[PDB]
Amino acid sequence: APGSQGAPGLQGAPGAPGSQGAPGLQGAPGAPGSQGAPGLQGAPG
Amino acid sequence: GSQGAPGLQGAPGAPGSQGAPGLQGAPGAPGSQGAPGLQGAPG
Amino acid sequence: QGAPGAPGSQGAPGLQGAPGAPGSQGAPGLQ
Amino acid sequence: SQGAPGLQ
Repeated sequence: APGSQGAPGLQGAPGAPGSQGAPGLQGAPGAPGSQGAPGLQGAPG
Repeated sequence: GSQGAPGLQGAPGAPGSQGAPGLQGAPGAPGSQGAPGLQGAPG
Repeated sequence: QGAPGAPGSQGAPGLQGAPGAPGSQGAPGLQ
Repeated sequence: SQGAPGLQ
């Protein structure tokens, strides 16, 4: 039985990228925010 | 005769879970904050 | 095997996944 | 070519 090949050394195949490489955006990083500049109405007495 | 068809399925490359793109979340508006109180100037 | 004389030295080098961390950049204030 | 058992 002379030489020959066979199954891969590693089955693998997907190579590297995709859900490996670019699995997409991570947890939504967000912060709240203020609104404006009230309380200048100022109607004393 | 080597006739064994090495297992060249797809890509032999074997890295793992490369960094995915970054999401953006709650875009709060850092306006200005306080209590809208009157009395600012009693004449 | 196939008598792979060629060493294959790091034929599959690493990958540059260190890029990332989108938490950079400054920010204008209000004044 | 060089006739021999096939390979992939």
